[PDB]
Amino acid sequence: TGRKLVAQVFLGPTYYQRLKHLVDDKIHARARGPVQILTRQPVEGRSRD
DNA sequence: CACTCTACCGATAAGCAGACGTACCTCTCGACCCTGTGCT
Repeated sequence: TGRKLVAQVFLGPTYYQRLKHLVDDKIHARARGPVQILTRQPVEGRSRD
């Protein structure tokens, strides 16, 4: 709205860090796929479905 | 028929050992030996 905020903001430069935790590295979904040979249950791990 | 010395099955603890330990998730990195015996 271009309107002047009622509160005054604490604004300034701050040193931030990008961390090795990226959402796309973590997002995982399984419907069906590989199973363990012995127990025949879904295998472990995002990387292996 | 008053005694006190050993037999008992009891209980006592005793030291023993053996037995247990949040959840779910991501990734990387490394994985026998020793000696008989035929080959050439």
